[PDB]
Amino acid sequence: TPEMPVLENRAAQGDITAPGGARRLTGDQTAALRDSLSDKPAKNIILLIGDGMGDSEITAARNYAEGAGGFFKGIDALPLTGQYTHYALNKKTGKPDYVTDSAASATAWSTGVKTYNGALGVDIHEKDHPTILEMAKAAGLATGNVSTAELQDATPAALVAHVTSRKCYGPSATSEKCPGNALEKGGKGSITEQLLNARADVTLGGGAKTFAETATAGEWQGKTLREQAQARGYQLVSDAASLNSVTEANQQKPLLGLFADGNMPVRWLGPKATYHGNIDKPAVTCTPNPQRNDSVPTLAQMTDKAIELLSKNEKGFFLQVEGASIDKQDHAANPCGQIGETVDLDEAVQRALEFAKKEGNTLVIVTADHAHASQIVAPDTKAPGLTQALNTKDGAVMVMSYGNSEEDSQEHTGSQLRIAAYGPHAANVVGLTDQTDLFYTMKAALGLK
Amino acid sequence: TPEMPVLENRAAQGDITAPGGARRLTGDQTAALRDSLSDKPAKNIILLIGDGMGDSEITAARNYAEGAGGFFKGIDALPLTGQYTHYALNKKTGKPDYVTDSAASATAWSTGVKTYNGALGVDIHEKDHPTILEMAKAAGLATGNVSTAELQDATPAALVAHVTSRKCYGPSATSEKCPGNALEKGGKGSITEQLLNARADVTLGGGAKTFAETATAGEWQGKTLREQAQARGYQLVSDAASLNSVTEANQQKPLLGLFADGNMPVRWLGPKATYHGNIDKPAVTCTPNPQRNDSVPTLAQMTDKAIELLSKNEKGFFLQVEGASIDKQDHAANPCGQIGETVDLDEAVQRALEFAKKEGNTLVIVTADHAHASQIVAPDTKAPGLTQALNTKDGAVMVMSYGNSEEDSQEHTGSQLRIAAYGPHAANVVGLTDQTDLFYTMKAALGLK
Ligand SMILES: [Mg+2]
Ligand SMILES: [Mg+2]
Ligand SMILES: [Zn+2]
Ligand SMILES: [Zn+2]
Ligand SMILES: [Zn+2]
Ligand SMILES: [Zn+2]
Repeated sequence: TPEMPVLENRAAQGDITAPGGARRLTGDQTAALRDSLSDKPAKNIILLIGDGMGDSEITAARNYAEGAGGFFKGIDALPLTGQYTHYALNKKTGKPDYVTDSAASATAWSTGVKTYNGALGVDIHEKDHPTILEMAKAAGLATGNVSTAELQDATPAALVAHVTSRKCYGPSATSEKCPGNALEKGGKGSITEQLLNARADVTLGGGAKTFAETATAGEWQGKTLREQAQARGYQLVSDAASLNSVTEANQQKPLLGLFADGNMPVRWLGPKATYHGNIDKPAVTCTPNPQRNDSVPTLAQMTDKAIELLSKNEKGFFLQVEGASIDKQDHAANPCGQIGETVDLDEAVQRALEFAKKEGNTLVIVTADHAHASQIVAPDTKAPGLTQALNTKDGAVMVMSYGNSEEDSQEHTGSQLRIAAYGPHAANVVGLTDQTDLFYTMKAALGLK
Repeated sequence: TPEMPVLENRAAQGDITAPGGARRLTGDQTAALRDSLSDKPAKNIILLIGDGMGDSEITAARNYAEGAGGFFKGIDALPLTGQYTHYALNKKTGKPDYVTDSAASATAWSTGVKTYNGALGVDIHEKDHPTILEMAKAAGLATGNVSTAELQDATPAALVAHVTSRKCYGPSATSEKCPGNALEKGGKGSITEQLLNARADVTLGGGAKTFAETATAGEWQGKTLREQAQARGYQLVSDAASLNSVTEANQQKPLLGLFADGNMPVRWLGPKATYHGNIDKPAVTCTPNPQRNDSVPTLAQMTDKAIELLSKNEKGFFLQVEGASIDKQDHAANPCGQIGETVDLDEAVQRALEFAKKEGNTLVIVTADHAHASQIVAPDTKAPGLTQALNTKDGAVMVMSYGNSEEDSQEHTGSQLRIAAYGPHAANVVGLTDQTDLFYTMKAALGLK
């Protein structure tokens, strides 16, 4: 019994050139929205973050993959929607820094405190604040942490580690960039060491590389972090078959999936955007990346297995899933990698909704940490930045532009962006809210102290 | 009691550097949302359009005027929000054209049919479709059309005109660019001539210039459009005191206010953005326009005046208010003008909401016709385009970048964007919708046949 409805189909209902044909609605939505409102407790929370997936990115991706009048069966199917602010702070002044990085933002929703760009799980005075994940676990809930990036990257790291700089991946960088956190200096350790201490039930992503580092102190000095993980009782999996093999994941036997040395392979290949690329160069059709792999689980497969594993815990679970590479390909000004990552996220959202619809007590939230550079501009545009023309599903040309930096990497932007949710407590994302409100929304939905 | 609540306080709750200090919400919003939902018929509708007012635009303006943690008492106060799509169509192919102009988008909300860039009140086969304004009149409702641009501009023109080119301001341009619409060649006439026929109860904006033009055919041949107007019973006003004097406006004595020759003056002045301005030039503090005049009514006063007059109508009213210059100052790469026109619209929204709170049967809508170029970037950004650093209310620097055009005009972008609403039938803007759905929601809310 699907008590709470998801939006089944908001594509254009007919011929886009005729009166009414471009409509996404088929009648009045009052009753359906009323039906979507419940203040019942949530047993579970599934948080889905598209890194750098602002409104522009969602739009670009839908145009390409589904057509202008198409509809993301995952992404767009959430019925309660609003916009949220993600500004960070200046460490020195305490004033807003209008354009956050991935670390400050993730700290925001995972602790409820704003912070400076580059920080993870600490405020501007460098104090540690518990994360929603540490809280959930303290409360007896099963916990999951899933990303396509290296596990040390800002997004997934924010839930498990509190370091003064997001660069502090392992022992080596930590000694140098985060002296105060360094193990050998009496600190809590590097991001990777804290991730191992945090012990979520399920952790799946890339970044095996840093696991080859050896600890500088403590019980496992001299051994590699990979070796400490095994010594600590973690089940290590490194390919989709092994992941599929897992039947249990808990505090006694927690799961650690390391599927790449660095970030996981992107879904789609395309050339990088160029100066006047839309005028000089022919239109691009994105193509599947041969290195993607059958041996490499996709995001939706990771999401599906975590939910399976976590759903066995009777008090409920907290799960965050990251579509990491949307931001990474947006910095690289690679349309194809970018949109291909958003499609990949949409598949993961679909798995989360199928579960929640059935369960009836699951709040699913889909948003981004911040906005990014990409823009959709007219086909004959002559822009100072990098552009590329792409052939969409509609059989038309869309041009994408990246013109926010002369430097090599395209930059984040400060615009407020879409947050959407489904399930109990979802009402709290409607309207204008702040990214820190999301921590409180989650805490409250879960009934956490 | 205003059963229908408006968001009263969505500003950050306390000290932004402390846990929970940046929250916008005071508690759970489920109940409040339940209470904002009604399927009752709307008696009145007030549609407020910020031209080019995408999420980026709202964010920049809020940051500057209200601070990062601030809140627009009008714009941000609408409780039901979503994101809508505004793509246009390619005239030849009927395939989507991902980035719309102001005419195609206005046509979409005003008629319910997608069209080509440059079309007003016609579809891709150059055929006329009735507009919401036309239909409301036909039904006996009072009608209003207000804007700070030239009244012949795309936005206001779309409610009252059907021309193949938005450039067809008057007889002269019409005979040249829209022959088929030319009064002489048997057409409905130029935009201004059709505006005179549509006979809205209240029409307020700029564009006096074109009214000096003389009619080439019809009953008022050889007379200027101004004479034709007074000749057809319009009550002409050209200033605030004249405007204030009006005690009635109706089909018998319709009101026509021409407050300026071209566009009404912008609120705020500032320098244009320049290459490396955030680096090479000092941060800018916007200056009030000394020449904006006490003799020229502000958008909010026109708004307040239109409601008083239209509201005398017992059957109900439809009203359209445009903050036209956000878009034009976005094109001009002028942060101060762009932001100033957003603050200006916010004051108009407040007026609409105040009336709506009290009346109880008013559906109020706030959106934009498409997205724009401006982006909020990091202070030390080195961008290939035009930039400016600004000093905000927080006492920090915000940087704005315009980098999607090498030409002297910064372009529109195709991102989906916020649409927000308050009152009866407002659920219809929640989630993902298309700009065409807005026509259908308004028509059904009012019960127009
Ligand atoms: Mg990330
Ligand atoms: Mg306009
Ligand atoms: Zn990020
Ligand atoms: Zn990034
Ligand atoms: Zn426009
Ligand atoms: Zn424009």
